[PDB]
Amino acid sequence: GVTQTPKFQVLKTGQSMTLQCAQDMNHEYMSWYRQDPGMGLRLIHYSVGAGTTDQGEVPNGYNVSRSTIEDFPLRLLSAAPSQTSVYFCASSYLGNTGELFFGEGSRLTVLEDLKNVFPPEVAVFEPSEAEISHTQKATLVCLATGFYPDHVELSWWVNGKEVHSGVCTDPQPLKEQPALNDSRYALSSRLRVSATFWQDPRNHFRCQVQFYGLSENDEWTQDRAKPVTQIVSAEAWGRAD
Amino acid sequence: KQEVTQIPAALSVPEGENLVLNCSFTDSAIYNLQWFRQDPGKGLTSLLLIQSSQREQTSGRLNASLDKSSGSSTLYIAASQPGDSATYLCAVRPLLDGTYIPTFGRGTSLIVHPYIQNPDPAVYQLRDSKSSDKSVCLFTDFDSQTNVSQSKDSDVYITDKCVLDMRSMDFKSNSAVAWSNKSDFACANAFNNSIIPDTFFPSPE
Repeated sequence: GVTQTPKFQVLKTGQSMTLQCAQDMNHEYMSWYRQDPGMGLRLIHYSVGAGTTDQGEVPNGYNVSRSTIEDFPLRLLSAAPSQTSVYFCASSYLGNTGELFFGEGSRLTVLEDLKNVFPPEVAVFEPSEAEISHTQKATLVCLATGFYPDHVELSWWVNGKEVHSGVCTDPQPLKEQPALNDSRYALSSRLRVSATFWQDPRNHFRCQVQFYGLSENDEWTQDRAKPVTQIVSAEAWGRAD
Repeated sequence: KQEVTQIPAALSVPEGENLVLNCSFTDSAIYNLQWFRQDPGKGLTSLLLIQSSQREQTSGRLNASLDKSSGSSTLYIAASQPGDSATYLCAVRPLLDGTYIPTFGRGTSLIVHPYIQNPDPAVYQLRDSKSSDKSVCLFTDFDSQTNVSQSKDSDVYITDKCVLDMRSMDFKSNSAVAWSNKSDFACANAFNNSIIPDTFFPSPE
């Protein structure tokens, strides 16, 4: 398979960074793409084998190398705000017939000032008494707000076990400031259960959001806590009738 | 030089219906065509790969055809379901050799809506577990033909609609969330758009 690292990253304009990409399938061909809204997948660089690399559609600002067949790193010397994107690594055997394999992607956001990095405020809203009485069901809502960048992962935990049954989270978060490309986000998720499961006082519900932010090695000179990679959660217990 | 276009750019369809996605390319001289699936926050998953000289390629409900002469392929998704919702991208590779750079289309954003056997539209107001006077509104149980529009109010937000399936009772429903960072504001009013006249709006008390 193809493994890219890191999956999420926040850079400060000017800093350097190296995105890794490896595969154990013995593919001679490897390549890097960047995906941008309303502009699709654009090839940055590619390699047909070890000791050889070539420029793609938009090679400017990036460097690559292919000393071993297994790896193909992408390098950014002076990170620029324009480089904010989602990067993908793809590989295949240079014996066409073999499909193209993509990694999970690396979400990189470059900022002029790291003070625009905000963690989310998470809160769980308990089921309305109108719903329970009308449908015999209860829907818990989890709301994460004011975060930037959009590097989050939201999940529900009931009595210690992650649940997927009766759950839907927004496929994508909404901008609290539609006109800004630097806008903070909001994300919501629903967890629906039978009214009887919610009415049981010993049932524990927990919503958590994993936020990918700054590192412990970054500067931060402000009164509010540094927005490092963290988890923010909220919880609620069943409520008797 | 090669240029690939996919139509439609966005497709919305009710489950159970078969779907047809098109991918046309200017140069018929391609080694192979490949379809991918991408879910928000995730990468691209390979669906099918068609060799130049093969014509058809199946994978369960996914059937892909390719007419090299005309320069276009079609992805057929039989009996669609909400699980098929995602962006679909087709990519083609040069048969030439000495050049292996593929070309991606912009993709088709697909959405398969769930079948709501018994629609029961309603907006409920929820309270925060911490009890901070906060609340949010929940528009749920509406039929899949109902569309939610973003509010025309500064401190009011409305999320897109998603489907949740309660496996235990084989029950799936649609929902949409709304809230406002306003001091004492009825969020039920955020849905002043195009909803059903029989939608239930119980008082929060």
